[PDB]
Amino acid sequence: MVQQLSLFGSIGDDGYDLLISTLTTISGNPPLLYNSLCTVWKPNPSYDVENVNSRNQLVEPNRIKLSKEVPFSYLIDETMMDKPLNFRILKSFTNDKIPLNYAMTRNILHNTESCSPWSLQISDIPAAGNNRSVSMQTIAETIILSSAGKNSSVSSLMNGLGYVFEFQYLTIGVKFFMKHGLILELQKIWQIEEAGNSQITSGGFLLKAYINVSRGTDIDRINYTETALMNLKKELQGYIELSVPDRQSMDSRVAH
Amino acid sequence: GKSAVIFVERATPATLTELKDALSNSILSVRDPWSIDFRTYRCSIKNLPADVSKLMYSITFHHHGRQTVLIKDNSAMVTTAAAADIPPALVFNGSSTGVPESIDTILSSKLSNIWMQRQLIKGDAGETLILDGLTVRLVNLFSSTGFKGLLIELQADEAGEFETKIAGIEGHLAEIRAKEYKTSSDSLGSNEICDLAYQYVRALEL
Amino acid sequence: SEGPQVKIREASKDNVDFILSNVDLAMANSLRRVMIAEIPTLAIDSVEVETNTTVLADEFIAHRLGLIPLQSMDIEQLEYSRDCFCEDHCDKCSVVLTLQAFGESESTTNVYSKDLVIVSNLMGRNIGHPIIQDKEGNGVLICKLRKGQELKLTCVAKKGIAKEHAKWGPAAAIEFEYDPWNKLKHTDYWYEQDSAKEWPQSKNCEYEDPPNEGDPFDYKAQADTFYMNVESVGSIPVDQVVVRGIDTLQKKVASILLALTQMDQD
Amino acid sequence: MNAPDRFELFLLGEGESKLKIDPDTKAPNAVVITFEKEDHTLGNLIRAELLNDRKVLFAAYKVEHPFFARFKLRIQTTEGYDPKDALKNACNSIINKLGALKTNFETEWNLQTLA
Amino acid sequence: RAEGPEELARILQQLKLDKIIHVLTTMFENTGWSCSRIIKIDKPILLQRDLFIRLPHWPLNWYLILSIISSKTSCVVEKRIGKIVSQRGKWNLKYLDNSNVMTVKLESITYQKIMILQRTILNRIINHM
Amino acid sequence: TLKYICAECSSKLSLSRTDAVRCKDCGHRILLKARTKRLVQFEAR
Amino acid sequence: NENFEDFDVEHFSDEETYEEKPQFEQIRRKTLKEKAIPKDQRATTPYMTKYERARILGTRALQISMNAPVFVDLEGETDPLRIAMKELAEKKIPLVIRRYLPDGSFEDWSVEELIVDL
Amino acid sequence: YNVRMDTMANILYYPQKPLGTTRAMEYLKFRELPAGQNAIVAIACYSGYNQEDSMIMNQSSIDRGLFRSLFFRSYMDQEKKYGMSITETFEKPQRTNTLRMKHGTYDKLDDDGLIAPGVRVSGEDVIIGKTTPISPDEEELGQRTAYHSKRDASTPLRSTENGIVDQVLVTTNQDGLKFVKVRVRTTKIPQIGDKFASRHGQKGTIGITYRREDMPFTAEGIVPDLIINPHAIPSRMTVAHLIECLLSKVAALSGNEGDASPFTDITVEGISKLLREHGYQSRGFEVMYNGHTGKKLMAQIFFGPTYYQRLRHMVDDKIHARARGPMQVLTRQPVEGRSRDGGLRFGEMERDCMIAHGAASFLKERLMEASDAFRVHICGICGLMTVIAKLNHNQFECKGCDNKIDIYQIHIPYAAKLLFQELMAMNITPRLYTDRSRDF
Amino acid sequence: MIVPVRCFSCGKVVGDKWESYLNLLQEDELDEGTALSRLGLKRYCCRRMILTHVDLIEKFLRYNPLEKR
Ligand SMILES: [Mg+2]
Ligand SMILES: [Zn+2]
Ligand SMILES: [Zn+2]
Ligand SMILES: [Zn+2]
Ligand SMILES: [Zn+2]
Ligand SMILES: [Zn+2]
Repeated sequence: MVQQLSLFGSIGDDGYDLLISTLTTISGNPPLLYNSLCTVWKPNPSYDVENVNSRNQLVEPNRIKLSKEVPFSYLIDETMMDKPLNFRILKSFTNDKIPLNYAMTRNILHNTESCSPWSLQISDIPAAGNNRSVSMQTIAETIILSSAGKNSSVSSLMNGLGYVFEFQYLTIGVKFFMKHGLILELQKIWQIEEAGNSQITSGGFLLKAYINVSRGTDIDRINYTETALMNLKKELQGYIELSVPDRQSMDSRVAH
Repeated sequence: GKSAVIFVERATPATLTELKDALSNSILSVRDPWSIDFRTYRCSIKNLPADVSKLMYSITFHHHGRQTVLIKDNSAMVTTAAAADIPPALVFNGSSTGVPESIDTILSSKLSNIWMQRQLIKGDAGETLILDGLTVRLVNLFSSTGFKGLLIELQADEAGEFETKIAGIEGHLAEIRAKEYKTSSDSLGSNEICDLAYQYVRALEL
Repeated sequence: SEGPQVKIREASKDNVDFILSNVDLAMANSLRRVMIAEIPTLAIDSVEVETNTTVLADEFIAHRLGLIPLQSMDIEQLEYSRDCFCEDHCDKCSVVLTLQAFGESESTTNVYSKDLVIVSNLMGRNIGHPIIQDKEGNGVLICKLRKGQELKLTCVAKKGIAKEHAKWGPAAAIEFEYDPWNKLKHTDYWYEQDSAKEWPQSKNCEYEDPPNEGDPFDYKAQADTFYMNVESVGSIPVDQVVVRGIDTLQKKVASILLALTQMDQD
Repeated sequence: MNAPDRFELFLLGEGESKLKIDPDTKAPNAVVITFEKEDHTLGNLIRAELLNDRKVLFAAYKVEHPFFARFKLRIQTTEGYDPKDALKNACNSIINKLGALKTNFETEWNLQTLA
Repeated sequence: RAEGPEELARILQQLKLDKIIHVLTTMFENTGWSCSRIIKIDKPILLQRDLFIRLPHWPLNWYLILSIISSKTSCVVEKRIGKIVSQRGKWNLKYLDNSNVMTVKLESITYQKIMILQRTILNRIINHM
Repeated sequence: TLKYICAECSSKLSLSRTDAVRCKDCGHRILLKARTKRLVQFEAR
Repeated sequence: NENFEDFDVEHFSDEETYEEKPQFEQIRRKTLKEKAIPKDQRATTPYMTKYERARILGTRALQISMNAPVFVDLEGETDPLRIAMKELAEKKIPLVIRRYLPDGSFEDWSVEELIVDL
Repeated sequence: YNVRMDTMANILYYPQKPLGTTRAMEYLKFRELPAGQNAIVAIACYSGYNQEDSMIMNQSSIDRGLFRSLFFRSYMDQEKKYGMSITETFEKPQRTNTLRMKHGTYDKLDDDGLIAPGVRVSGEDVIIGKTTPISPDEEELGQRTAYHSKRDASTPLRSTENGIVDQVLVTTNQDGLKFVKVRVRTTKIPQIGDKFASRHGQKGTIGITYRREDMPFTAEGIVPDLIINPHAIPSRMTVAHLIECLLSKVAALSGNEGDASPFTDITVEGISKLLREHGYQSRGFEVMYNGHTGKKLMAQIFFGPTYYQRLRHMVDDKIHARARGPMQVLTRQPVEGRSRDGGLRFGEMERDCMIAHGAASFLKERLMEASDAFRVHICGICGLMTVIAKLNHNQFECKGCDNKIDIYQIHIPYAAKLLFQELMAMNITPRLYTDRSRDF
Repeated sequence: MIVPVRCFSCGKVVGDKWESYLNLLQEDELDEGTALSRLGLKRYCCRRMILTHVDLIEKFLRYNPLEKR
């Protein structure tokens, strides 16, 4: 049960390369290009559910999300084969134009036998205790290794759990594994739709500095990671503002 | 290779060692002990339509690197909880969170308003015996009310000559006065682990 | 054979009277307890009431219906409902009975256990039939109906043991006696003037030699030669009560062996 | 209201074993075995038939509270005799005695022709 | 991890007899004899060890009982013929041939004697009924 | 709308909200609500 | 309401019986520094009373339960009361007792110097 | 009783006429409407669970209907016309347009606001739905809108109670207003804590329940339904209990009813002769066997049927706990009664016992942190509680003294604050000061 | 109210013996002890179930049914 202590920030598109150089100097590690297609599934509205669970406690309906790494051949628009895969690729991705259209994601979901590995994540609202200076969130995570059968498609599999597809988004970014086990992502976010792709992070990069801790009861480890995150905010202080986002934004539960 | 599953529904609690001494001259070596718990989830939707089953079977092999398979309407879900067998791409891009949780814990914690656990069949402290180009894995299954039956898992490295091995094990089981076992070799469609879990599902159902 | 010895004195449809010799007191008492409590039996476990215009309460009727003895010859072939993959009950783990009685007569209409009708599929087993012992052919009197009153309900019979509820007990009263002459002195007889005449001799005193009144107390003698009369409720034959009790005790001891061997290899 | 269900007098709950064996530090070569979901029926049988073993120095059982269907069985054996093997031999002899009793009851019941 | 000199001497003698066991079982398994490691006997009749070797072409539940005896000086091997059965997870010598036993020296066993033993053992098993 | 039974006539009557609570056959002003049509489960212990 | 014939006695209710019969200095001043009896002339017992022991154990356990530093080595002990009793056993509780004499004067007895005889 | 909708009603399943009976109770119709059951009673110190008027009652006999009883509780409700538009209505309320709905369920109600007979109910479930209109355009509790034209006046079930709706009775009162009566039926199965008495003043509760295989048993296989203690007999000198058990044993064997009228010429010796004629020890003793081990008990046990009565004091109607709950409007102390989730009286002489123990802080915690902890401000000049405190603005002021810098807060019981304000109403000044003025 | 199915003490089924007990009483003119012994109730635990039973159900049956079909 991973607790995710994270901070968030934003930069413009013009300050991207300066931030890459700055975090290369701070980390000592070069940026690594990464991508992940995240498909978010909501519970079936046609199914009458109970507010209670198998236990006598009340449970709200929560969207759950699957993620996997799309190969970068699907994200190059037949102009960047000569350019090597590094942090300079994200300079080109400015508009809504992404080679990953809706039909290729439907081909990925419907698997048109055995499926690619996925990562199912369930996240609740971050804690409301106003004594923590970082956004602390709980993520229930599992890895779908493979699938088979006549309904091996992950869409029908997720329909098997009672979950329907709501939306999906593609994020491409660069990340730094820094010192003391801190991961610093710097990502664009595109929403994939039938009407066309939409760049959510329009003309800017979403910044996420997170540390994953396995045990939520290790208060020493929690405080150590929080001090590391506040330290990183202190070196980045003045240049870029890192702050705890609103908990209402990180609430993935279905409202009604 | 290929696998088949024999589940003697009604055998004595000491049939496992009785079957072991039946294969006294065929065992080459004994590997590490293994175990498995079998779970069954019933869908708790108050208004379910037709053409959909309410039963989902969760099969967690403690061997094959701590892997859980979910079966519903002949559809599989190979799911892991170990940190070792995560693909490096899933942990590199941050889609994974370093260490995962078992899908049984997710279903019994964050999905209990849809699926509740009904039956748990913990076949623990099993043994692995190696025949001539074969691997029999004997275990005693246990529901809530004590003994349930003897579960035999057949595994071969190859698959060219496999049904003769199944016939030999069936003849050995008939030699120890057990005639009403429910064998199963049905595959899906096709991984080995998912097919083994499906064979467990057909073996444990009647 | 060498071991415990059985000599049956009287055998009946619902009674067996036997002498259990060459056996310890713990084994005989454990057999008595297992027969009382640990033998699986079929009994009505859940009653779904559709119509009840009788003068009896619904759960009054349900408690009466649970206590109706049902045939349990093939109760091994049934499964526990908690061990079954069905949602509530099915033919693999339960027997579904029904009861539809109506007061169409001017006089009072008695509702008997013979009016219970099996509607589930028995698949050729020998369970679920209510046990009839009296000469009239009616069963246990379940309810009484005046004119116009109706009772429509559905029973689900599930297997259980008498530890869960006494309705699953097939053993009635089990007589049990050892040393009818008090030669082991396990009782110190209360008396006013003479314990020999104030205490009536049991019927099992005829099967043992009376003490000679001059011989010393035998301190080495242990308790054997148990006089047991088992009475069957009717769900299973009384010899099957004894045999299934021995089998259940054997299964418990084998389970102890199984647990010890599993944690021995780990 | 507070009455427990009647099935966990004999059903193992989640995450509990039928037996658990703890070494007893008061006496050498002695263990204490806790039998879950049993009562006096098995305890008296095992204890009184363990005492027939010549290599068992101590055998006693107790149900500490009638509310909970469990008992603790303390076995102390002579040196070189593991009390686990004493329990195995005791249970095996009880199995053999019950099997002989069952077969004798079949023979004597089949001798009855008035039933 | 040997504390006393007597402990190290016992460990050395155990290493000697285990080396003899290993070289014999590698000899026979490289030949093709399905040597068994799942079988233990309380006593097979100094510190000694026993090998229960078999080749799966002569009658079931029979094995060639190889018993080695080891000391600081002199170490020989006993070639016994016996029938071992498994009953309820326990191995019992249902038959043993203690009469026609020969004790060959360790420094004389070769692959040729293994060939001779393989050609002899099936006849020896047949003659034991 | 909802089924009611008079106290002594035992005749099933349907009453709406605007109707006065009386028996159309007896005029007896005590009426009993009808038993529920749904099946009710009784654990036979 | 209720109507029970099992007579339950109404406790704390003697007012019925009450209404049935209704007719028939030199050494120390103010709060100066003089109030403290000095250590050399303390006249109270050197033994720590059962009430002093109970309140020191309670106060120390309340502090230990509120993340106070612990001046003894823990042997896997978890309960704050048992940690407090272990601190009291080897005299590592940094508290004092102000024993008020009836005239308002007091003696300061440290927990370290008090003898735990009970 | 089925056509009587009484407020409370207890009906045994299986009334038994007594084996030992008086000639007088024929005219009392006691053999026609009995009030107890002939239970096979052993007088034995079996396991120590029947000490000090406890009893051990057979769990297997309980399973077969021994002392099982029906319990009926009727709930009354009416709709009353206070004025013209302020009238109550039996209907099923909805959360959209009704204020202060109870958090229990309303799904079991019908369109008339009444639950149908036969429906199982649990604790704090609404069985009668009633709504009264309210004044529109108010602002209460925050969750107030113009949609809420009514408020909930529904009748829930008792929180500890549950059962089956047995009969629902719609009718009109004398005034013509419709009023309903709902009868809920439940069964009280005997358990540890239910009070049982013989016909001789020998009351007691079930200490424990044993099953049949753990009970002591005679050579005939008879086990008691009830084990009572021998120590209940000699100090109370209840010889008639023993004579009843002997006479009931004889009556049950002979198939008659024992004449247990007081001043007849019926002796213990005649009953003992009759009991000996039936093949039993004449004084009622039976050689019984220990149920755990099968061994003969060294003492022989007085054994036989005795008429026992199930008393109305069940433990489940008396068990009560409260961690926090509603407070009274006046004293702001925990309310009285387990029906209203009340608190337990920590009386004056309980306080005296804690004083004698020397537990000052526990006494303070009982009187303050467990009942009523009130923070009130006083000024240093006058000891009165007449300080206007604005904690959001951090402003304090006592008018008259006109001081804003000499304010103290104290923690007193709310009953103490009420006492002081009542004393100010009687023109008495209970001035509270935080510093001494005179020496000790 | 109506005859219990099983004896409370031992569990012998006595609910089927009630009408035969009444028949042995009123048309065979037997006394109650011989009637109980004729039905096979030899333990007084079983004898007191039928002997002391008051059968109140027909008193309940004299009232008209509340719901008449
Ligand atoms: Mg008292
Ligand atoms: Zn089923
Ligand atoms: Zn009418
Ligand atoms: Zn003032
Ligand atoms: Zn104010
Ligand atoms: Zn009886």
